[PDB]
Amino acid sequence: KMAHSPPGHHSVTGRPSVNGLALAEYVIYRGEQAYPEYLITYQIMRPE
Amino acid sequence: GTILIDLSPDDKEFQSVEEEMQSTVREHRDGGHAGGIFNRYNILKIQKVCNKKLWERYTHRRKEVSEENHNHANERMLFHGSPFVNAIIHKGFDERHAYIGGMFGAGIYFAENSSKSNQYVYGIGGGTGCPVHKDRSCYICHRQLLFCRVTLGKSFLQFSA
Ligand SMILES: CC(C)[C@H]1Cc2nc(O)c(C#N)cc2CO1
Ligand SMILES: [Zn+2]
Repeated sequence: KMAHSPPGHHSVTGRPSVNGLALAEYVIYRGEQAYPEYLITYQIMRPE
Repeated sequence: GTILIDLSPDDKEFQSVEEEMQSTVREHRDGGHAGGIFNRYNILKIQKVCNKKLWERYTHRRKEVSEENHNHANERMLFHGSPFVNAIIHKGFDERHAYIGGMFGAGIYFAENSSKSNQYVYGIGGGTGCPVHKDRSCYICHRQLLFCRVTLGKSFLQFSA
């Protein structure tokens, strides 16, 4: 029901161009292109 | 078919994953609205996710992509947060886990910043926060993230504002 990657491409790299400390985000359009290797359980911590 | 195996905190593998979590926290432009206010995590558990069927599904696709991209899978480890994490580890990623309103089209999104993926643990925009307290910055409730092997292949570079 879901989109297609650009022709000739298998994914999109979304690279922030304004925030210089922000790292990249990535999009795939086939679920078979990801495998959930680790499950991490955590809390966020309140700054002191 | 999925088995979860606990890693020991004394294990180099545990410590490596924790460091990738902690070292890729950043500040966000929403001031903490979606994912909460924090500079670091308390890591409670790290488990290896094992499913033979799903792994072979992944490697089969990886081989297709690698060969199409002239023998380069362009494989990364990336974070993913989602209300559907429990379904993902048992059934695998599919269209149900995609983001229709995403900046880059209706696909499945992954982050290098752990804190970016943390913004999606309780849904798009953080949803209404944790179930128990309805608090997007809850410091009590336990959260989960996936750290995933992802095949990028030939990746289209989109600069984002
Ligand atoms: C629940 C779905 C709609 C959501 C999950 C999700 N998880 C992430 O870690 C990221 C990132 N980066 C983006 C999205 C967008 O899609
Ligand atoms: Zn809570």
